[PDB]
Formats: sequence, structure tokens, C-alpha cells
Amino acid sequence: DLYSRYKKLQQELEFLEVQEEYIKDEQKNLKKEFLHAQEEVKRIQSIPLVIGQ
Amino acid sequence: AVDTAEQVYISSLALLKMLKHGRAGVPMEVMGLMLGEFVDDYTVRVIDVFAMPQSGTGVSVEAVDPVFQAKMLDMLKQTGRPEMVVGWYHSHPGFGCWLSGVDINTQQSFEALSERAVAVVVDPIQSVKGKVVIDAFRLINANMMVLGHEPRQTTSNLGHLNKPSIQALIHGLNRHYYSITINYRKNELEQKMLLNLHKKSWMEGLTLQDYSEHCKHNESVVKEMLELAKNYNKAVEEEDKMTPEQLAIKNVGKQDPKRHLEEHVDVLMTSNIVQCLAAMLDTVVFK
Amino acid sequence: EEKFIVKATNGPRYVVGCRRQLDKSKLKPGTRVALDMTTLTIMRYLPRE
Amino acid sequence: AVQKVVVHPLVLLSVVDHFNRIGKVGNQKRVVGVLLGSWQKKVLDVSNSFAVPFDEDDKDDSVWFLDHDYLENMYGMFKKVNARERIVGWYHTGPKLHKNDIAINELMKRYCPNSVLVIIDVKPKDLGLPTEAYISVEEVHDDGTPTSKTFEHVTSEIGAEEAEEVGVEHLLRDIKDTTVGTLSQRITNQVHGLKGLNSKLLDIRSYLEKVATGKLPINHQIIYQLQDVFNLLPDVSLQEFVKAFYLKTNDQMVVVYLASLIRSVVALHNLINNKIANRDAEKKEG
Ligand SMILES: [Zn+2]
Repeated sequence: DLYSRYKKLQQELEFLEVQEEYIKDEQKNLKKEFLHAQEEVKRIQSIPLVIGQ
Repeated sequence: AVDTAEQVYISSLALLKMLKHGRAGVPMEVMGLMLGEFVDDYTVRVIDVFAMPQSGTGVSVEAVDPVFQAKMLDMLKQTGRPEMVVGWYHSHPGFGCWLSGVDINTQQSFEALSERAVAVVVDPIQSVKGKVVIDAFRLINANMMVLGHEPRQTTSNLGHLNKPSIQALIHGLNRHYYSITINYRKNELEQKMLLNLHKKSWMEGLTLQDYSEHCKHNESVVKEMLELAKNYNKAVEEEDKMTPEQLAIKNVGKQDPKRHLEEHVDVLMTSNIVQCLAAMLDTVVFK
Repeated sequence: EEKFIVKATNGPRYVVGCRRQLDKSKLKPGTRVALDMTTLTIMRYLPRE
Repeated sequence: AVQKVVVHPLVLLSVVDHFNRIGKVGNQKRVVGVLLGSWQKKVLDVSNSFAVPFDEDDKDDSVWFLDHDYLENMYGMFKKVNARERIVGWYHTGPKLHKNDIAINELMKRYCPNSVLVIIDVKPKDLGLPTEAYISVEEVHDDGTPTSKTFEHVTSEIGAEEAEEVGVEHLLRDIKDTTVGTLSQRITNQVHGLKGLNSKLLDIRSYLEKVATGKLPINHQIIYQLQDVFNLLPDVSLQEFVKAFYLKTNDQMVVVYLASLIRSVVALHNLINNKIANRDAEKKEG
């Protein structure tokens, strides 16, 4: 189990390594979706309107 | 006494035609027709959609001219549009998208032929430009009041039918009334064509025209905007001089809703235009 | 200068934009104008008598 | 007469419908439809249109089929429902310009006023603008060739009025707006080179070929002005533009200062919190 710990840990290494491109995709895409929704709720606001008090 | 799960297929054709019908959606009552072909019971497809001339009588069963109808339909038959009418659509501006007595009566009269009779009501007037989402309508039988209301399977789409979340009209008019889900369809041709056309719509003809314009406007127009940007940034900085005092006093909780960060970040994003167009000018000068 | 405030006869107050046709010459305040039910645009003005 | 025109995506989507209702014919030749718009105002505006059957012959190219009755009926009903739009001209989906098109357009040149011709592609593989507006006028030729119908290129733009933008944006949910920033600008700054590359490569090759290897005197005279435009930039040494480069690089320096200073301001809260929050959380942990 001592020498097996290495070979067993390699799987965890690859598993933790594969998450890099994943979080890259998330952080790059969700900000684009963020500005998307931002402009979506921004275009809701229009100049012509009624003035209250 | 059998009922299945029906879903109304909507293409870009009928959508755009209902947008033009939206421009035609003036308070004067209007008429419209929908055409298509029925492959089976639980699916319905619409393709050919046109408008109708306005009248002073408004929407009524008498307003529809049968000979003119059959005439235009025949003119569609001699052409490349061999589809039977799948129903009719209209507009109900400002009093709500619901159906009145005359409307449900002429609906009852027009559903005598087709058992389905898809009913679509578009009202762009109070509808925000944020969402073009529309809800198709259906007609329940009057003899089903004894048994359950809607004997329809696939209940997973009711959450998608929950878009009209208004707390009045829905369970208010829910008696002897209901709706149906809406989905779209797109192929590669329409996708590529419309995407390229829209990208070109946001682009130029030769695409090299209005770029160098702004590139050479960076030393004239943008400069003033940069000066104003520095003015607002300084207007923030004068408060930022007051900030370390508060940071030396409280530090607990935030009483200032102003972020002061992301805005300046956006200012930097507008400042990066010079850097991005610098390489452009380099390419123009080089070759 | 591009967008101003309008006052209806019925008493509610609104705001509109500027049409690409008309210019800033007659856009100056102190002149009764006209509006449209759609998009609240301006076809022309309404001279007082 | 007309400086520029406005073409809405609806008609091209109607062409998509033309490629829709085909139903696997095995012919799929050019189809001539009838375009509608407003000729009243100086700038042309396209709202909607309809479709008319059009057929030709395999061998003989002079064969063209139109319909007067169907046209008068469709335009009649369309004028009945909407009086804000009238007839303007026609268009074809053919990638190539046939010689018979002058005879096809001659009909609407007689019955109707002057018509504008629009040429598009059957397969949207073209990256460039699919719609080319061509006005039909009679111009005096310098070489002395007999007066004939000449198609002049007119600039155009693709836009929508109000609801069509919403419909397109909703049906797509893919394309992005202007969105001033890094990626939106750099994408253009990348692909534009290809935009010029494929176009120029598709042009100058056939140009070089047809000039030396070809005939049918299309009046090459304008191409001397082409080459002249190519000679308008005789390899400037930039020696006079050195000061301009200095000013531009100075503006670049301004961008540097602004960026560094602003980022230095933003770093405040981060390089405070990273300490004060962590030390407090750690000391209050146990
Ligand atoms: Zn009403």
C-alpha cells in the first residue's frame, strides 16, 4: 500500500488536472453570459416614460 | 374520449409575420390566418401565415369572406403552398390577451372543421422588447366539466408553460380555459444564413471601412471622452481621499452601495480601444 | 438638447426623443409640439393661435 | 437619385422559405420574386414581399416566365390591407447575372417605374454582404457603344425597425451585440484579415485571368482608375508621419498611466481585505 499510494494518487492528480480547462470554460463563458444578461436588463430601460412623484 | 399531448411548432416565418402583424397591431381589430399540414394527431406545424384587411365591424365570423378566403387559398394551391388552414390568429391590444364572447363564439364556429384550431394572440403594445415570448391558446370542451379538466401527459413542460406567471388572469380565467406549450425548430441553412446576415448587419460591407475611421478618430473624438473619463475618475478619487479615514474608523459593514471598482474597470475596457486599434494602424501602415 | 420633457393637455407628463427628420431649430422650448402613440415620436409641431 | 437603400432580413428569410418549400424538385434554378417597398421617400425601405412562379429553359436563355394576373392580384390585396407600401422592383437568387435579365426587368420598366435589382447566393457560403442593390439606369458610354441598360452598384445596410430585432435576438440566442471591450473588438481585429483575404483572393485571381485571357469589352477603362487607386499610395516612408506616430504612442502612454493608476486604485480593497479578513477569521476561528 506504500508503493501503491503513488499509482493510486496519479488518478487523483489527473482528476484534479482535468478541472483546469473546465473552470477556464466556466469563468470565460459565464462573464459573457453576465454581460449578456446585463445588457438584457439594460435594454429593458427606455427613455420614453411617465414621470411620477 | 381519448386525449394526447400536443405541442405547437412555431417557425421564424409565422413569428416574423406576427411581428409585421405586431406593427399591424393597432387598436383597430384585425384578422389573420395560419396554414400548415397535419402529419398526425399530437403534432401541429404552421408554415404559411398572412394578414387580412381591416374593417369597421372588427373581429367577427361575418367579417371573414368565404369566397375571398377560398379564392386566396386556391391561389395558394396553384402555387407552391399546398397547405390547409390550421386555424386563425388575431390581436387584442390593451384590454389583455384573453378572449371575449364574440371571439370564443367565432372560435367555436371556426373549430367546427378542425378539431385542433390553434389560437394565437399577439399583443406587442404592452409587451416589452426584452421578450417576444408568446403563449398559444386552446379550447376545452364543455362536456368535460364532469371529469377532469386536462387529461394531458408529459407534465414536465408545464414549468415551461409557467411563463405566464401573472397572479390574476391565469387562475382567474382558468375556468373552462387553458393553454398549450410552444417550441421552435431550426435547421443548418436558416442558422448559417441568419447568423451570417446578422453578423454582417453588425459589420460593414468591406469591413475595413469604418474601422480605420475610428482608428483615426482616437486622436480627436475619443480623446475628449478620455478627458471626461479622467474627470469622473477624479470625481471618484476625491471621495477616495475620504475613504481611508472611514477605513481607519469603522471597517464593519458597507453603507456605500457604490462599488467604485467595476465602473473604473469598464473605463479601462474603453481605454483598451487605443491599444487594440494600435496594431490595426500598424497593419494599415505596414501593408 | 437631444431629448426633452413634454406636457400633455390631460395633465400627465412624459418624455420623448428626437426624430432624424426634424432639426434642433424648432426643437427649442416654448413651442407646443405633437406626439405619436407609438414610440412617442414627433411628426411636427403645433403652433398656438 | 437614391444614395442608399435599406434591406430588411425578412425578404432574405423569404428566400430561405424559397429554399424551404422546394420539396426536392431536382431543378432548383433561379427564382424571380417581387420585392415591395416605399419609393416615395428618397431612401428605400423594404417591409415585406410575396413570391411568383418563375421558370426558364435549359438550352435557350431568352425564355422567361412571369404572371401579370397573379401580380395584380397579390399587389391588389396587399395594397388593400396595407396602403403604406407599393411596388418597387424584383430580385433573383441566381449567383450569376444572365443576359435575359434586361428583358425580364424591361417589363417592370414599362408597367412600373424604375426597378432595383438584387443579387444573392443560393448557398450562404459567402462571408461578404449577400445583398447587392443595383439600380437600373441608362448612362452615356465613353467608348461610344450603343446605349443599353446598365446596372450600377448602390450601397446598402441590413437593419430592422422595432420588433424584428427582438424576434431575431430571441430566435438566435447566439450572436452578441456591440459590447465594447476586449473579446468583441479582438475578434474583429482577428477575423477581418481573413474577411479581406478570402475576398481579395477570390477577386484578383479571376481579375488577372479575365483581363489578359478574355474578351467582350466590358469597358476596362475604370480598372485603370482601379490601378490608379492602387498607385495612390507609393510606399510612404512615414518620415512625415513620425510626429503622428509620436502622438499616437503618447496616447498609448496615457493609456498606460490610466491603466496602471486605476488598477492601483482597485488593488486597495483587495490588498486590505486579503489581510484584515483572513487574520480576523483565523483569530476568531478557534
Ligand atoms: Zn377590444
